[PDB]
Amino acid sequence: DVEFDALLGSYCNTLSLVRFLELGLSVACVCTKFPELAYMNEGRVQFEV
Amino acid sequence: DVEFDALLGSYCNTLSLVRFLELGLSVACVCTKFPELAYMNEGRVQFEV
Repeated sequence: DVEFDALLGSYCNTLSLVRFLELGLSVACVCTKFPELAYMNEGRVQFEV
Repeated sequence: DVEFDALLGSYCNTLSLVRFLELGLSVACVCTKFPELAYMNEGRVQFEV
């Protein structure tokens, strides 16, 4: 008598990464990284027409 | 805690200046400059058919 229990394969997954600069919705924003946002209070962006 | 509040930008526009001459309306009129319209009394154009 011989009886075994095999393992016939093991399948993994590749997590995928989106950059958000690589997509189309990035046109809709002017991104600038401001490292002092944490140290800030109130931002103003002023207009004259 | 060090804080600030920033002016993050200032935007202006350009008031755009149109000339009656770059138009298609100007084909519907003969335009002449007549600095003495002030001193005129009655102008007349006369026709013969």
